[PDB]
Amino acid sequence: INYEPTVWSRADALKVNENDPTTTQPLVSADFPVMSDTVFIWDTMPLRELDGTVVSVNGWSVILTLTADRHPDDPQYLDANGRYDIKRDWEDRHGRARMCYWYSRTGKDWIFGGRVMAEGVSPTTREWAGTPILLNDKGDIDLYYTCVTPGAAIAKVRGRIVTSDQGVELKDFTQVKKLFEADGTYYQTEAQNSSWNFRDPSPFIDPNDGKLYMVFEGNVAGERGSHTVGAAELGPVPPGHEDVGGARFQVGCIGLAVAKDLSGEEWEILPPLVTAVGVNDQTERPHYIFQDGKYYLFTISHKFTYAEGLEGPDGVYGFVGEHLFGPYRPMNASGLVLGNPPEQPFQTYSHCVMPNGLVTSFIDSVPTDGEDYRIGGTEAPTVRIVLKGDRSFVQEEYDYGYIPAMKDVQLS
Amino acid sequence: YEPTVWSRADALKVNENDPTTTQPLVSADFPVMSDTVFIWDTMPLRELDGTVVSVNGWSVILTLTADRHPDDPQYLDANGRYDIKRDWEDRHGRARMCYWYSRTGKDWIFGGRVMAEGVSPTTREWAGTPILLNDKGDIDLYYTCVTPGAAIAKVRGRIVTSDQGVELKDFTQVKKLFEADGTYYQTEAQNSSWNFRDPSPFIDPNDGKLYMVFEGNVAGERGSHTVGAAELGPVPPGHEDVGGARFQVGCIGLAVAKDLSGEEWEILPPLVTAVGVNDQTERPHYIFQDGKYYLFTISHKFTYAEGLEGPDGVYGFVGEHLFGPYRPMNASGLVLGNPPEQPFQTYSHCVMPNGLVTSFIDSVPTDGEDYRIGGTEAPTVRIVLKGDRSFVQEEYDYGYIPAMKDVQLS
Repeated sequence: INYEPTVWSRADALKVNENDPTTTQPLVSADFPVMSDTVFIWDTMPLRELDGTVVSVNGWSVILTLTADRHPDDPQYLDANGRYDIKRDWEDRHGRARMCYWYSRTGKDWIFGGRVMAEGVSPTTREWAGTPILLNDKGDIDLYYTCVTPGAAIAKVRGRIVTSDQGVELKDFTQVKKLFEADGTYYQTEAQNSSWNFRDPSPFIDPNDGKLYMVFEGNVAGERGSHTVGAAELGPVPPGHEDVGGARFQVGCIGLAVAKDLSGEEWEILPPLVTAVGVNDQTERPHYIFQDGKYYLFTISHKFTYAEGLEGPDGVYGFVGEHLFGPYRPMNASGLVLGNPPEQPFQTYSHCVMPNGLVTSFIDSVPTDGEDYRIGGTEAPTVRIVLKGDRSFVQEEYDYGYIPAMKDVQLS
Repeated sequence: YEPTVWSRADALKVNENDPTTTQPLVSADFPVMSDTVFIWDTMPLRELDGTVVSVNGWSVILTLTADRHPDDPQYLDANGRYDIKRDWEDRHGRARMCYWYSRTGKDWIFGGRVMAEGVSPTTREWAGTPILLNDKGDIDLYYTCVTPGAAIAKVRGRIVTSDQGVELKDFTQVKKLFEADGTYYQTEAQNSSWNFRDPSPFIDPNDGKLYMVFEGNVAGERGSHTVGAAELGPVPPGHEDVGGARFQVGCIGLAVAKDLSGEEWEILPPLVTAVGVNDQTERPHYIFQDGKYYLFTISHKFTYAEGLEGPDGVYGFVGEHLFGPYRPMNASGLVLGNPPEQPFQTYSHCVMPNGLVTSFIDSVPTDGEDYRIGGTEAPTVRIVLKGDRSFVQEEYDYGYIPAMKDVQLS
């Protein structure tokens, strides 16, 4: 299987408008509530089927979160005056990340369910994001996730959900199987770049050929600093935008893999679907909506992972087309689907666009009086978007962490 | 077929600050082509497939033209001050078609009036398209006769050339082809500011029939139109109020000819409508490229409805079928906008199939809070089209309109 990737060019990124009211996330309130005073949560992963549908089980909604403890009373984060450095505690989350689950009858007011896997089950101490798939009405679940440090592998672990009128348990996630890692020909490896990105599996059944595929975040293969920013990467920039500076250091891509069969036990990597060399280093958490005969491929990125000479917000970006292997076109012409507002540029991250149009994200940093800011580590308000052809439009907002079921599955 | 709606929600995506869709700045010291006439809307000689053509090596353009009056007491105050801005605003009622020619596609030589005074049924001769019909030099000039009423019309004539230049001759009998009907397009009785003008004929690349697009307004008594869900589109919270938007009712119209002679026309329903968005979708014209129909139209900042903001310049809609549906170029519709620091520098853009875009100079700011009037050609600029998007490229000299193909007369 061979196909050329869709290039997200610099010329495309010069169309990004951070001030478009149709593509701006609503402002998060400075007095947002926090789901936990003992843990931070961030990347949130709704339970779903391989076709994309977000599901409850026996009337319980279930989400997985990356989770790290809070350390307010810990001397290493306390200065001479006993002030707590929450910002540093929050920045330290990534090395402590573990998968936990939460549940609710209502799609909000989440009840903590605890760790998915016992400590030591994961091959790496870090357990980074992926997708929990409900496989059947017996309650079997495949959790696809990323094992990081040493190395980075996309992995899966099988377990089960059981419920009662009192709540949910996830059990028996006891054997992790690594599936694949970066190869060095299509996707950049650790030996080529110790800051390589390789993570966030999103598995699905393709609506057209019915095979099991996954997309994931990668980087375009090649030694750090070797990539070329040539015509394709620059695109048809206007006069005075020819200089790229050190843009060749930014090399994000959305990757694709295909399973040998529908069990998803053996995978083969395919070439990059969408590349952003010279544009942005991080095309994170890629995921699809299948709607109106089109593939809508969304990906999250940061203002500060852009190449020199470009400006855009943290938030959701997207590419659309009629065929799984492309070519794709940038949503809203620039690629930007939902950007943080410029007055609160880091208020939310790790958005997940669900097929009902609702978009969930977590709160990162919200400005407060005195040119300060508060840390979130909790769910943001959900907001709905509508897709129309190659364009999107932001609509109304919902409560914090609202993630309703699209379908309820009753267990056998 | 149902029209494509350009909605308010689409228009809220218009970005006046995008470097890929901004016209280059016009220099304060631009040259003027004539110190005796203003020119504005410029119409290159072309074939019915869109190709811009020279004839025996001569490029030819038509312009709307009006005299300048710098020594006329009606524009002069007691102190000798010349009200050029008023003279320029008064051009519309003095408009006549003239032609110009050049071996080089610039440094245009004045050819004079196309039609003798009195040939046109109306004194005003407003814009359209000159079509070179064959290698004998026959030409159909499609144009608009305005006041009283507004009719799309045509007049047949011919071009002859020599080593010394070009003549356009024998344009002596105008035939009116059609006017607004009142069910598809708005009429004078429904709105005395009705828009109905600017014919752009072409042979469709798919069915081989002769059609034309033109500027209209959606039919209905002034003030009666509804700005409902389709016109509003999926606006975000806080953008529900439309104020007086139902008074802005621009559309791009379509008509079809009985046969390839283009002597008898039937109107068809509007292709693209902008009720509640903008009153003026002017000079519609196509490029046929990459299996698509790119339909461009020019509009003004000051013809937008309340609650919307966009620049003077070129807008566009793209699709795969003549009858639609079409999608707005660059998501918002904007293709090339004037820069916000010189918002009225150019107008009446004509995108040619080689990507070059010609426009005229209107007003350019100068030293102080002052400005200069144009009435002369602006620098040509090239755009490139990529799917449903466009990107501005390099600029060329003032009024550069090179031929795509030369036709030797037999």
